[PDB]
Amino acid sequence: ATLFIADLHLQTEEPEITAGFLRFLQGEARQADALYILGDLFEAWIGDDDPNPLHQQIASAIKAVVDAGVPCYFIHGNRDFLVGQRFARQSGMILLAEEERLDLYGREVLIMHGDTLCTDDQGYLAFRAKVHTPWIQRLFLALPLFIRHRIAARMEIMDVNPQAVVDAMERHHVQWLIHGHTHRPAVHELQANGQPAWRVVLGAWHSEGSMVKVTPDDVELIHFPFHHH
Amino acid sequence: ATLFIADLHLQTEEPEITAGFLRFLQGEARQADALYILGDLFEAWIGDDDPNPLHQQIASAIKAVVDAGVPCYFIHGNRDFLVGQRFARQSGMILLAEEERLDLYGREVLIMHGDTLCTDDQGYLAFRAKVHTPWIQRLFLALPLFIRHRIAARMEIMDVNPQAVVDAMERHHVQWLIHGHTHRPAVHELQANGQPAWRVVLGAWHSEGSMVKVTPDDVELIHFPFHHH
Ligand SMILES: Cc1cc(C#N)nc(N2CCN(S(=O)(=O)c3ccc(NC(=O)c4cc(CN5CC(CN)C5)ccc4N(C)S(C)(=O)=O)cc3)CC2)n1
Ligand SMILES: Cc1cc(C#N)nc(N2CCN(S(=O)(=O)c3ccc(NC(=O)c4cc(CN5CC(CN)C5)ccc4N(C)S(C)(=O)=O)cc3)CC2)n1
Ligand SMILES: [Mn+2]
Ligand SMILES: [Mn+2]
Ligand SMILES: [Mn+2]
Ligand SMILES: [Mn+2]
Repeated sequence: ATLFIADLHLQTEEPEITAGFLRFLQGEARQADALYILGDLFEAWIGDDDPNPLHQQIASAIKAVVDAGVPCYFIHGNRDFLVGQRFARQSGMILLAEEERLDLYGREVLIMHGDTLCTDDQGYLAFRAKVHTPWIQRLFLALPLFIRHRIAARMEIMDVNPQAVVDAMERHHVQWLIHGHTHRPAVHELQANGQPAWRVVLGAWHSEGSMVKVTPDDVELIHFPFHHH
Repeated sequence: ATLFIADLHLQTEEPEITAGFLRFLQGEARQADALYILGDLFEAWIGDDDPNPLHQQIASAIKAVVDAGVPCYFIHGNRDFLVGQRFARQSGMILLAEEERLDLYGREVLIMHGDTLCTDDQGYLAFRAKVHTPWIQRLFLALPLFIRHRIAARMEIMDVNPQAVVDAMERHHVQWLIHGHTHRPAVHELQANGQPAWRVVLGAWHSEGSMVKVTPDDVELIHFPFHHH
């Protein structure tokens, strides 16, 4: 049971989601082989030096799971691309690249956030290009926190381009893609590498949580309500 | 692990779905405590005397699960309201009423197909009234098969009315509703009986299968692709 979650959008204004996530980490995650968070863990991020107490509660909760012997990994989303090595160290999470090919019990699965598949939004992709330029990140991060805050203040999700999906799955020569970003949880069948292929999409956390569970024989998208209190 | 499925729409034209369902019965269902099929098992039904070979393949498959010690139950959908005691006997399924209150490990859950919640479609509800009138059923069933076939030949699903949902859950004084019909798989939070309540909606089988799994502590909506061949 390797688990994948994404699009939690954690924030001070939404304690119910935080509580749901902690319940998950304390419970489900402990039994897993591993946990991958495929981005948008946080609703926003202006750097690891944010003293926001939510960041340390979450880091602790995740580190307790790493310490229990369950490795956690993180791929950045569009919201939390500035999560850095200091958060990694406090949470014990390992930071991965924007695309990764896993070998899950012999099954080869491409994981990403999914925003890069959304090639029909020039708007977003121009933005992403800039905020992913390292010197623009280093610049922003060197501003005083209170100014980073002011900047962020001012600041419908386009769905994936079908071709971009195929291309990605072909580049990795894979039959399996898990991603988030779009907040449209679903299982999709398609063709890639001349064969049947599946794109499994995670949901955002608000009413419910969602995960993907990958076992030797099965791949399941699971929704769960926040009922267990 | 009590399981709920619905909206399979089984038919000769869709062998892939049949194969997916058989895989499920041979696999997942065997480990369950029980299986509830909440309607639209079949795309159509003109009476238990249909010699359609698909009907006997399915009856056998389900009966093998009943025989393995896993009780199967059926609530009619809008498509297969004419499933009768002869199919029940051949499949070993027990036929339930349009609404049922289960006690699942101390948790009280209302199950139905869901069509009765769709009170905004007069069209459909007028139709349903008539085709559920026993003498209109007895009439239709007494016509020669070939004429039933001719009749069926000529023959967007409206979503649930939010109030009808509340009313149903209030009538049964329940915090949990599982249903199908709408083909919009999801978990929904609402208020009923002055408290948090959840409506869990199953999906139709085409790309994927879906189930709801109810355990002592958890209620999960699960999508799964047809990958395991
Ligand atoms: C390195 C650096 C520099 C500067 C500066 N200087 N600022 C930062 N921020 C750090 C991150 N924070 S943040 O966490 O608060 C954040 C804020 C907004 C987004 N925006 C998008 O991701 C985004 C954006 C668009 C397109 N932009 C064009 C149009 C603007 N006119 C819209 C469309 C959709 C979106 N997403 C789908 S969406 C709908 O989820 O937001 C992302 C992160 C803000 C400051 N970083
Ligand atoms: C007892 C008896 C008598 C007679 C007669 N004599 N016929 C039968 N049939 C047995 C069942 N078969 S069936 O299995 O082939 C079947 C066919 C159609 C439906 N129709 C609906 O369920 C239905 C219908 C509408 C509304 N009707 C009004 C409008 C018609 N002008 C549309 C809207 C939506 C629908 N559903 C959501 S939908 C979109 O899924 O179909 C159901 C079962 C047909 C014969 N039974
Ligand atoms: Mn998101
Ligand atoms: Mn995103
Ligand atoms: Mn249906
Ligand atoms: Mn139906």
